[PDB]
Amino acid sequence: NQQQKELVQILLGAHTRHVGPLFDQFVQFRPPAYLFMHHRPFQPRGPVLPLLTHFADINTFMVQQIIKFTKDLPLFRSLTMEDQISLLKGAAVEILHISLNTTFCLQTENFFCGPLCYKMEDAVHAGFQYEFLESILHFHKNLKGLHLQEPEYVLMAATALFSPDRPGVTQREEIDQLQEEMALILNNHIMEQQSRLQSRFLYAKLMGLLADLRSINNAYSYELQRLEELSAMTPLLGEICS
Amino acid sequence: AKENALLRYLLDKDDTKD
Amino acid sequence: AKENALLRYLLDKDDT
Amino acid sequence: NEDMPVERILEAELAVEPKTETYVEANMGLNPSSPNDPVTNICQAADKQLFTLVEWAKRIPHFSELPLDDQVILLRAGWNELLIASFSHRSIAVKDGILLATGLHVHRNSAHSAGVGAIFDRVLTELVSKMRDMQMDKTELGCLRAIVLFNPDSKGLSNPAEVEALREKVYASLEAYCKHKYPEQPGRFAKLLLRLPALRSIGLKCLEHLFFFKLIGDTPIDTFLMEMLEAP
Ligand SMILES: Clc1cnc(Oc2ccc(Oc3ncc(Cl)cc3Cl)cc2)c(Cl)c1
Ligand SMILES: CC1=C(/C=C/C(C)=C\C=C\C(C)=C\C(=O)O)C(C)(C)CCC1
Repeated sequence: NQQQKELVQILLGAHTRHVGPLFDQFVQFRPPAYLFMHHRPFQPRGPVLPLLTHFADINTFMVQQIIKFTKDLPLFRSLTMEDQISLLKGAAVEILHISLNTTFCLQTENFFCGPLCYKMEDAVHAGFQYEFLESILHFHKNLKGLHLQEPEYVLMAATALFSPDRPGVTQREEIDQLQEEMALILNNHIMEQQSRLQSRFLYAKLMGLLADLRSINNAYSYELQRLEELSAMTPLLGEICS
Repeated sequence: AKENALLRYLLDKDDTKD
Repeated sequence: AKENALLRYLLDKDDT
Repeated sequence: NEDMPVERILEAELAVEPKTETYVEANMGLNPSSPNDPVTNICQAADKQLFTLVEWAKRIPHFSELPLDDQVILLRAGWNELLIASFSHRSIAVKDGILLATGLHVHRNSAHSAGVGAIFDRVLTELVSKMRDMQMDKTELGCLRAIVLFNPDSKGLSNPAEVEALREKVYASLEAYCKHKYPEQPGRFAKLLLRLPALRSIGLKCLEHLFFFKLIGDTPIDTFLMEMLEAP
């Protein structure tokens, strides 16, 4: 209706102000020189520590940017403090990918954040599991195929943020309302923007994707352990999914 | 959940960092 | 794959 | 009809309800030797329905036409979500609990004492309690499960595209059925899909507990359930 166009307006702003530009800022976190190129090769013995360290640094940065993001959402900060924790711990990573996706390029399957170009190799070389990374490249290729708009991206993010099944919550009924409200708006925005991008079941697909994020997130908490160093390097990410 | 303190620190603390 | 066959097996005769 | 005849899906659901008898030996005395471990009972049930699950899939239009490899892949991929969604919808009737295909019941406390509360409690509110509210029918149930079944992203698939397309057809057939059978409910289709994400987490947590119970020995898990729990 009207109050909706207002909510979306609120979100869109909070987003464009706190996360939209988080990618350009990755150069602040000691990115290994190669990352500035679009064609390597790299040293088979080249210290991986720096790269891993970078991955942990950009993520911490992205999670704290994502928080500042949620703080600009009255509907959010209007919840129990412990409730905000459970929703953050439950969707910070999920929101991260939905937002990171805007830098993903299909022709190359690379992530382009400012002067940097993150390839899949980098992650494997950094130490993460191939299977895991592969599930991530999948999410991004999918989501990027749907050719979403800025309003739909943030709308999809907020639908993930306000999720009742997220462990640790209490005002489930209270939060559930936010989600169902969040979904309606998301669908409405879609419908009121018919064919010629269609893929019609666009809303049916994002629900799929929100499910795939679930799995992907469920994997983070797993990777952190299998990598010692990381945990210590980034406490925040360790808190979020632990 | 008792744990989660970095988070709490983060939610409130007024942003501008300092 | 020499494992995960009972599934396969059951997927080859629901006619009967 | 339209490749994904909503008419055939509801039949596939009605062929393996079970329907009758399955709940006469559990809710009418029995159990050779003994069975009081909620986890074990749940595990014997899951093994039981793992067979009916094969029957089911086969009746879902076009499933059987897929390469043998693909069927095995898809069923390995979503057997737990498919199974959960089904028993959760069968439980719409029971109070604080679920009704296992064997006829036995399991309540909130029993799961807790079994140390599997929480995942059991969210099943109750994110699935059962939610299906009850909007009264989703066996046709919608079957459509969601079908959607769940046709996942292009499973690895090893011979034709991701085919699987993709079939899934989009269930989307078409379901949206239709909804706009029709429920015109006064504009967003029903979307409300139905909202379950997917929650069904995923629950799926994931159930596999975790399952793998834990497998390593610890005890609480025996019949074959088939054992053949689905060998790390994908
Ligand atoms: Cl800009 C950009 C950012 N990340 C990328 O890749 C990854 C790498 C690891 C990962 O999982 C994890 N990542 C970080 C931490 Cl600290 C922990 C895990 Cl499990 C998730 C995504 C790519 Cl390709 C580009
Ligand atoms: C939900 C749940 C679990 C997993 C169940 C699975 C993977 C399948 C169940 C199938 C049934 C019960 C089918 C039917 O009877 O129709 C475990 C055991 C970890 C403990 C309690 C909660």
